[PDB]
Order: sequence, then structure tokens, then C-alpha cells
Amino acid sequence: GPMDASVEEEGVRRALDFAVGEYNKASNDMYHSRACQVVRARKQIVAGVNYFLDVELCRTTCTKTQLDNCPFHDQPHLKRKAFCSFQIYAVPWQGTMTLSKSTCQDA
Repeated sequence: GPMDASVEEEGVRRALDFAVGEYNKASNDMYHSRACQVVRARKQIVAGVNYFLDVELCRTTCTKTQLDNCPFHDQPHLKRKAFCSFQIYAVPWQGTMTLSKSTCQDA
């Protein structure tokens, strides 16, 4: 089974940035979204590593063209906070990461 993990872990931070990257690539939003909260992180060793991340994503005031200090929206109906569960399969020794699952809905 998956064991607790944290965002202090380098692999977790990498899986997080990958998943949010995929989220932003996939969306029709003109603007970039970022994790305002990492709610839970877990992981499991397989042939590689599976990461399980529960994150809240908030919209920022920056377009996807143009770092990631772009501020979170203060108005709730622009922030549009989403709760997301990502599963990332990493084989770090083969240089691969894939987004196994990504589920998101309004918080």
C-alpha cells in the first residue's frame, strides 16, 4: 500500500510540478492555475514509484504565455478553487513520468 510522503521530498515536488503542468496544458483556461494547498501526499514503490497527490488548485491572474509568483485571485468566482487527485507513475532511473490519473472538480 502507499506510505505517507511530503512535499519536502524531492520526488514529490517533481511529481507535483509535472501534474500541475499537465493540468494547465489540458485546460482551455487562458490563465495558469497553481497549487495553493497540497492537502495530502503519498507514495508507493512498484517497478518505479507511484505518487498520489491531493491538491487544491487556484487560478492566477497570469495568462499561460509569459514564473509562478503570479498571484492567486482574491475574488472567489475568479479563483475558482478546484480539488484535484493526481496519480503520477515515475521511473526516475529510466527518466520517465506519466500522468496515470487526474481528477478535478470545484472545491
